[PDB]
Amino acid sequence: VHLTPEEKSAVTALWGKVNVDEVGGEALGRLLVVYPWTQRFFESFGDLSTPDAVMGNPKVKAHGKKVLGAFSDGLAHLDNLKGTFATLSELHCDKLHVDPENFRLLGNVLVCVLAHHFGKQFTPPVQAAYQKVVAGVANALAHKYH
Amino acid sequence: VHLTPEEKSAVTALWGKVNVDEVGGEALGRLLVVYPWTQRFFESFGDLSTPDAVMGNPKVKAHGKKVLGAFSDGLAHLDNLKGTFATLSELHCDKLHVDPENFRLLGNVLVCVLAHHFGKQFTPPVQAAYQKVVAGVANALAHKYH
Amino acid sequence: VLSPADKTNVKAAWGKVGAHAGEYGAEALERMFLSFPTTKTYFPHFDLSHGSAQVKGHGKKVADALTNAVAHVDDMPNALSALSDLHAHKLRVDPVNFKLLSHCLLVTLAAHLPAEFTPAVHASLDKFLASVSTVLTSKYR
Amino acid sequence: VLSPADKTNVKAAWGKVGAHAGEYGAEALERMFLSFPTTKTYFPHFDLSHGSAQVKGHGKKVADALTNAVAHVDDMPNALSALSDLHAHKLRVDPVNFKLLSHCLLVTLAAHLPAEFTPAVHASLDKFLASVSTVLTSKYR
Ligand code: HEM
Ligand code: HEM
Ligand code: HEM
Ligand code: HEM
Repeated sequence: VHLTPEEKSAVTALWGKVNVDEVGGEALGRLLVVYPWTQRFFESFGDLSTPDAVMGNPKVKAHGKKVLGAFSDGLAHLDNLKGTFATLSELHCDKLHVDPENFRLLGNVLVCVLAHHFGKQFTPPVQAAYQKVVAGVANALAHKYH
Repeated sequence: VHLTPEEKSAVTALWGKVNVDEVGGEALGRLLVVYPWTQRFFESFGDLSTPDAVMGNPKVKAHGKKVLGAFSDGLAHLDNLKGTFATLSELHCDKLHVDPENFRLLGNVLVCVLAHHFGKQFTPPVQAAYQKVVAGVANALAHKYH
Repeated sequence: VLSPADKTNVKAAWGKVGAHAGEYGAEALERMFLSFPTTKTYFPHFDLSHGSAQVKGHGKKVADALTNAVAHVDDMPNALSALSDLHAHKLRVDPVNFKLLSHCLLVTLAAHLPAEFTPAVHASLDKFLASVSTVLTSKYR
Repeated sequence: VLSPADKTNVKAAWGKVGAHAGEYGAEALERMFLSFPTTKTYFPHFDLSHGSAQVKGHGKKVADALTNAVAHVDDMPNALSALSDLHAHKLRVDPVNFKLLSHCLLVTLAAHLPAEFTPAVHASLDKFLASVSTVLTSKYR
């Protein structure tokens, strides 16, 4: 995935300041609040019928830290996203039936969350390098689908 | 841009029945009619205000030919769509300023036109195979956009 | 925004379908599943193999919904309300997939109605399927 | 459709934009051009460098239009009439690019509104920018 090492370094510098625990829950929860259709995969998480209900929902914070943890590992592997995510892609396709469109939604929700969290530090060139990254991740997670 | 051996054979065999002149003008005119904002590029072509105007327009027919002619040549090189189309890609970006989105809408119209021309011979499998070609072409035309 | 032109286009092309609606409905879905595998994620409880009755069954319900939309073209939101509730609150298909199906509908009807599938009718049917899509996806949030 | 909560959320957030609206629009567009370089195909006549006067002028124009829509949230098609006509018949930007700019607006708002960019408010702005976009794209065909 085409990241210059000016882009590489900027993704890297920023990600280090990220509370993966907290950003994960935020992203997943906003995902579920902003684009409620994505709730369809999370019936088993209990109450998601309001914003406050989704945002404080323990299983959402917990799934988000897991989603972001795995996103976080991908960053060490920008050279080999397909590889890093092959097994998760199969998991999402064959076991979970997650339409890969969701990975795009989440990627954008994530870029919003980083904006919110880093403010002016989330400069347009840093955002651009995150859009490449988030798109790269959504394609790798989609690539084992059939 | 991967086709199984029998998809490559299905695609190659249909295409040998295709008259690039007729199909090209049909696909392009339809593009102009069904998604009239794609007209933005062809103000030089004349009056495009109505379907008969568009489908009779002789510049539209000529261009359709040209477009489908280069599309035809790339069927020859399904294995290297990027290299084959790199120069048209940089042209469409740096010269023509054509939103690559247009390459996708064109591929879908082309698929419709093929179905319409061939009827029942355009079986679900042969479509799926063409949907792959048409997407690969669009991504090859989109690749040198910067 | 369906012009009167369009409704006429849609009514006519849809008139010509008639009894094969559900057959076309079925073929659109399987053209979908093969062209856009991603759409399968919403049918994990279907046997999706060729010639399946589940798909022909579903194919027919989709066709009947459309035939219902064509007849109440002027008031789709109300004629379709039960369906838009169900997509919003139960099925929750990402909006992107409505364009996949609509394209496959269009391909199906072109393959079947060669003489009626005019550039104009093509445009109209395209707008018609977007409008049905928009109604189906109307209550999502 | 926008509920009363939505309207309130948007007016509240837009109220916070206050006099930064044009700065925000220029920033959203710069974000857009760098994240989505295909959107630059619509600005070949522009100087697309950080800081360019043209992006700044266009930013302000975009932000003003949006300020107008917030004020007319109940009357958008009429409020944005010149603008939908202009985009439908003259600019003719493919409808996909609306959702790219919408994204970058939302990112820009998020970078600037630490206190108010709540999840509910986020959902509200997202729906609002989707409504604006549906308006501006209303008369495409
Ligand atoms: C940024 C992209 C994503 C990554 C890296 C990711 C990663 C993961 C991981 C690590 C797991 C747990 C794997 C395991 O069971 O061992 C998982 C499961 C799961 N994912 Fe994804 N995920 C992503 C996006 C999404 C999205 C956008 C959705 C849908 C809205 C989704 C739906 C699910 C569901 C329903 C599970 C199983 C939850 C459960 O029952 O515990 N994922 N994913
Ligand atoms: C399969 C997709 C396409 C291919 C293979 C293709 C190919 C070509 C070729 C071979 C040329 C002329 C080469 C030259 O003059 O140097 C051309 C020019 C052009 N193309 Fe594309 N094209 C494609 C799609 C599109 C689409 C969808 C549009 C817009 C809706 C578009 C807009 C144009 C325009 C405006 C020109 C310049 C024509 C002129 O000045 O007469 N193309 N294209
Ligand atoms: C023109 C667009 C569509 C129409 C008219 C339509 C219509 C219908 C109808 C009438 C039903 C029957 C509901 C019932 O009474 O059980 C249904 C169900 C369903 N649809 Fe939609 N639909 C459309 C698009 C889509 C798309 C694009 C997808 C995603 C690929 C989708 C996924 C589903 C699923 C999973 C069900 C439930 C099927 C089952 O389990 O029985 N739909 N649709
Ligand atoms: C919320 C979405 C948008 C809003 C509110 C908006 C608003 C505006 C406004 C106020 C103008 C200036 C009208 C005038 O000249 O008086 C304009 C022009 C323009 N917009 Fe849109 N716009 C939007 C989306 C887009 C998108 C997504 C694109 C392409 C990616 C685009 C391309 C253009 C172009 C090319 C112009 C003409 C610029 C010039 O030649 O100076 N617009 N827009």
